[PDB]
Amino acid sequence: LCFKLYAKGKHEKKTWFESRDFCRALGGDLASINNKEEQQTIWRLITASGSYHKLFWLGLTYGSPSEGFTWSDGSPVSYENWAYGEPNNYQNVEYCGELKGDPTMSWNDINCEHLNNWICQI
Ligand SMILES: CO[C@H]1O[C@H](CO)[C@@H](O)[C@H](O)[C@H]1NC(C)=O
Ligand SMILES: [Ca+2]
Repeated sequence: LCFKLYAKGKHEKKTWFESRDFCRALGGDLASINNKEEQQTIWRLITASGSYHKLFWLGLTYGSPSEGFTWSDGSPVSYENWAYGEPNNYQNVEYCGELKGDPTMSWNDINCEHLNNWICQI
């Protein structure tokens, strides 16, 4: 699968659901990061674009209470790269996952209605 960053204007950021709909409209989905190689591919997209210091929606979304986090594309949640202390469901409203687009490439759970950049896979 091919990944593509979407870090548009400051008023072009999207909720998790709007970002998923955008990627699905292209025939793909929000990106799942399934291993270190896919993580490095995305990091290199960030360096190539110069889109540093940005947060991006990934396909991480909470399933049932039993399952916890899932990938929107159905991939197994095997590889994980949560930031230390995450996921923390801060204030009980954080059911989607974002990438901090810095060298750590770490994940954080946040409120799905937050406006973020996003990464598609196609
Ligand atoms: C203060 O909360 C923020 O930072 C913590 C980690 O310190 C994060 O866990 C938390 O998700 C994040 N919330 C938002 C809206 O970005
Ligand atoms: Ca969090």
